[PDB]
Amino acid sequence: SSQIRQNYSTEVEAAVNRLVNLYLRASYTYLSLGFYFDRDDVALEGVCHFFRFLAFFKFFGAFRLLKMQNQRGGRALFQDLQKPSQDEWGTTLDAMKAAIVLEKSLNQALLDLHALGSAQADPHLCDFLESHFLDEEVKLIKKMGDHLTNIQRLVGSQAGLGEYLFERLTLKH
Amino acid sequence: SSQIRQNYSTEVEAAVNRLVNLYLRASYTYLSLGFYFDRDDVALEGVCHFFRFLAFFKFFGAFRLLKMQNQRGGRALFQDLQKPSQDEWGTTLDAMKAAIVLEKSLNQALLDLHALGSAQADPHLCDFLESHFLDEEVKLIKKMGDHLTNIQRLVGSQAGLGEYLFERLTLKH
Amino acid sequence: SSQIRQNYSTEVEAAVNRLVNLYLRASYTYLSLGFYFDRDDVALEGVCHFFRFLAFFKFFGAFRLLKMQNQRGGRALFQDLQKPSQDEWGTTLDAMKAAIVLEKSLNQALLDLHALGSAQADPHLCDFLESHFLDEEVKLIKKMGDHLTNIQRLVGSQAGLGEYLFERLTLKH
Amino acid sequence: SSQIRQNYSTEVEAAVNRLVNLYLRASYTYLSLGFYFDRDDVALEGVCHFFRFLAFFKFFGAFRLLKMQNQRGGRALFQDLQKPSQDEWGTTLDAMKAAIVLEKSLNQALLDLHALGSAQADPHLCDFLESHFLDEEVKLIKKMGDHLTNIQRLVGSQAGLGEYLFERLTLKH
Amino acid sequence: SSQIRQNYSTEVEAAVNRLVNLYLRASYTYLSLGFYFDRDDVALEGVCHFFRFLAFFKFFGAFRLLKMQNQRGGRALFQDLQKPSQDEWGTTLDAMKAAIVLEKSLNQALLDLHALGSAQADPHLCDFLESHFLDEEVKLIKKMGDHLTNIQRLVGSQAGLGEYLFERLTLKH
Amino acid sequence: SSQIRQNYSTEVEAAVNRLVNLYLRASYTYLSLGFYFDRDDVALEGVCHFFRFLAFFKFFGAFRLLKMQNQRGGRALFQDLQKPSQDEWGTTLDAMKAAIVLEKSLNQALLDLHALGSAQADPHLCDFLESHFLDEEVKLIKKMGDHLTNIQRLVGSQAGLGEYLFERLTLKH
Ligand SMILES: CCN(CC)c1ccc2nc3c4ccccc4c(=O)cc-3oc2c1
Ligand SMILES: CCN(CC)c1ccc2nc3c4ccccc4c(=O)cc-3oc2c1
Ligand SMILES: CCN(CC)c1ccc2nc3c4ccccc4c(=O)cc-3oc2c1
Ligand SMILES: [Cl-]
Ligand SMILES: [Cl-]
Ligand SMILES: [Cl-]
Ligand SMILES: [Cl-]
Ligand SMILES: [Cl-]
Ligand SMILES: [Cl-]
Repeated sequence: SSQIRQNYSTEVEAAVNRLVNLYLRASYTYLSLGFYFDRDDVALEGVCHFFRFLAFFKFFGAFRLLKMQNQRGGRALFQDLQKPSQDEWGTTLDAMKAAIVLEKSLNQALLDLHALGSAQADPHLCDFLESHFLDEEVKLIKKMGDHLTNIQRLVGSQAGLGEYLFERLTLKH
Repeated sequence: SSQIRQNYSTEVEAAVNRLVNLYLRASYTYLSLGFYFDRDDVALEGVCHFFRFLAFFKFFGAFRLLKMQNQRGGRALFQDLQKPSQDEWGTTLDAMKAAIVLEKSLNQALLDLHALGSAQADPHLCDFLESHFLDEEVKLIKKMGDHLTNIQRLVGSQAGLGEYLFERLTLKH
Repeated sequence: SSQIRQNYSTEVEAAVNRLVNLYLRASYTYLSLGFYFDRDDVALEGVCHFFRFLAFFKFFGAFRLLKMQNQRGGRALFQDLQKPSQDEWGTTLDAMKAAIVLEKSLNQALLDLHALGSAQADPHLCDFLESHFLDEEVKLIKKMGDHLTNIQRLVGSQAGLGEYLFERLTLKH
Repeated sequence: SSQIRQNYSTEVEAAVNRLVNLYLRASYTYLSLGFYFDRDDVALEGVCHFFRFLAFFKFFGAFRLLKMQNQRGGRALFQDLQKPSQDEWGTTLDAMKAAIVLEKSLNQALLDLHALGSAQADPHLCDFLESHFLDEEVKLIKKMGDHLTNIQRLVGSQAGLGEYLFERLTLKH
Repeated sequence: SSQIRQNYSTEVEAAVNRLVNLYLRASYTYLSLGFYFDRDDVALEGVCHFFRFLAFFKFFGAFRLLKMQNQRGGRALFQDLQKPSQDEWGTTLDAMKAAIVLEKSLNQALLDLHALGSAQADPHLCDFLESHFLDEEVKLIKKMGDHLTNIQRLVGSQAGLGEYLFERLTLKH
Repeated sequence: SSQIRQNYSTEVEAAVNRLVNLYLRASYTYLSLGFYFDRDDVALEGVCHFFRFLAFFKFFGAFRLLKMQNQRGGRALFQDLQKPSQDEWGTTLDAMKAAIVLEKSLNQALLDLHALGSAQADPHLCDFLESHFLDEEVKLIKKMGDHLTNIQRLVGSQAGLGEYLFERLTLKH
């Protein structure tokens, strides 16, 4: 089979491939989010930049997973990448809500894979997730929650004003 | 006639002179826009600076056209320059709407001249427009559209507040 | 419809979206190629790096296309991204042959889009492709052809030796 | 009326607008002079540069006038800008003669406006002209007179030689 | 046939080879011009340097054409290079007239090749000429026209004096 | 005749012109060699660079000869330049064999011209060849012989491998 593979279950190997798919889909979703906010009829540069950065971060999560798959002697297998769930993403609030839903799903997939690794007595896998993914994910979700709260505080009765101010004064542009 | 002129039609020569007129008129329109926003009873420095910069950019478009006319062996001919269409330019929104109308007209004149050059098998003319004008124009129109959207989002029911905030937080001052 | 869109046909808009799909698929194909050559049982670092670089270049081609779609006032629409055509890519020769087939297909799609733009009298589109895509593509295809020739010269009767030497002495590692 | 305007007559306000028109026309005349000397069949780079510089200086005179109009609480009003008096400008001598005629007319307009300001007991206006215009104008006219004398000395019986030498050895290129 | 060639007609391939011949002949003509002006009985260093520089520029035009021929998968084919049309080149005026005739012929060959590329729907070829040749050629022809005018102005009745002065005060030495 | 010419025979003058022709032909031969090795179906960059460098060196030999012809008061006369002897140059071995044949012919022409100068008691000519040509030529021929030997050692029974290795490990790329 493999000359390096050791303590690396078929179940973990397949789950890692699934997780790569999920990260690449997330990157794709963020690519779509970023270009939507770049539209001339949306035009929220800070929001564009926030999601563009996340497209790159999620790609690099996939890349790290694939590197690890090879380091362990598993075989990368790629599947079709589903398009994002929407073509238009509504307001900054709508978009940030969709982003936290996405991130919570990615987090649950990380937790599930960690639990599989623990069941399989695969400490390298468990350490890998802990060291490179689980805290990054908690930090990201906390940032999105912070943003959601600030966006919600700004809606009030002048929604356009609040959306502009959030983009200008919170997000980097 | 001319010792350098080669593959440069009378039709293109005249159209280039017309286009110089249009760019100089545009520069004049932007000069008027800039000084209107500098009025003590208007007083939107960022808006002033935005249109002042465009007066200079449109002059330099004219200048480049005239340089090219001479490089090709055509003869610059100047006409009367019509004053701008308004003496007072209303709100930032009104002004940005008038600017995008102006830019779309300049863009259509560029496209028309490109089509004439293509019909006349004048690739130097076509390349010149492509390289120095067509993308600059698309970029400018996209920026104005972005601005229009942000200004429109800010009107809401507190128009003065939105006009101040746009000037302060989007435009450079 | 759109406040900026001008001289930008629905046919071009759709074709640009199709081309984005093709570039993202190409990026995905190169991602798979790169990780295959990173396998412990393949282990050709220079080949890995060559295809990894191309995954990034093709993503950035897609990104530029999407930026232009927005600059013109079109609407990015994303579709499902087909997985790559193979899970395992054979020898360096096999892989470089598959890469040139891919690149020739991307080149033909560029040429087709250029021809559509010309038919539609869309010089901005034509210039955009000429300036950012057509020469990059010719340069890439020429490099791949050079590589193919060198790989073919090295097969002889000691194929493993030739594959090692090409990776070590031509490709960057 | 105006919240800042003080000691600023309607007569001065209108005269300042007229003077802006005259400076912009002068800039236009110099633009035409500059491009005439850039013709391949004229080809006197130093002369081109001399008049090009004056086109920019006269624009900036207009700009300063418009800035002052706003500082005083007057209202900029723009009129049609007459094309220059000639399409072709003859020899360097002809051109320098036309330039000094133009400058003397601008100087007389400055003097007239100064006299109006003095009659109206408008010392800010009087100081403004004295500080930014009257000496600049005297210096420019003296330079042109110097040039005229040197050009006239060079005509003799070898006019082409003299025109070349003046361009090469006096004017900056 | 070729593993890289795509959208590159036999007609364009042959025309590119012809154009290489024309550029190399032009380089040869300029080599002869340069050494004629270096003769002890001609001795016009600035003129020598002007034509020497053009010999190098025309060689590099040929070189770029040959590089492109290979990038496209065509085959460079070289023919005999005709000697220049004269052994002695007369006055600076005669020489500059012969140079502009040469350049106009090269320009017409560029335009002809561009038209062939357009007819063949070869945008890479069209872009290549536009980007590297057509404007360089217009700029060169305009410079030569400028020079011709200055040389003609200097003939007058003291031709030797004018030829010396042009060499000393216009051309770089 | 000439105001500087002294001790410079018609026989030497003509022979120098012949030698210029031979150097320019050699430059042309090397230009063809260089672009052949740049072909996508040849693709030996080090070989390309070796012959390209020689095209430039042989041009500069011609240039020095023409400079000397003028320094002595002779008259440069150019003839038609024959195309190179082949359109395709075979293997690196074939090409290096053709290069040493060419160089030996150029060397014999140098020796013949030296012998003519000696017979004519023209020490300046003799010194010129000795100082700028004869040792450069011996050094070049020795380098080519070294290369030939190394290429021959590498043929063995795996000719493609040897051709690759020579290009990669001996020639500069
Ligand atoms: C599989 C197809 N997909 C998902 C849409 C890819 C493929 C490659 C990508 N490569 C990058 C990338 C590469 C280098 C530097 C920065 C970035 C980046 O910010 C985002 C990326 O996103 C990608 C998505
Ligand atoms: C009103 C139409 N007209 C008169 C023909 C203008 C408008 C704008 C101009 N802007 C410049 C300018 C702007 C920035 C930097 C340098 C220059 C310059 O050297 C000359 C100018 O000349 C102008 C004439
Ligand atoms: C007479 C037509 N032929 C022979 C094919 C020429 C003419 C001019 C050339 N000029 C150069 C040259 C010029 C400047 C810097 C580098 C180079 C060079 O590497 C090779 C050259 O090769 C030439 C051949
Ligand atoms: Cl499938
Ligand atoms: Cl009129
Ligand atoms: Cl779907
Ligand atoms: Cl009117
Ligand atoms: Cl022949
Ligand atoms: Cl002949």
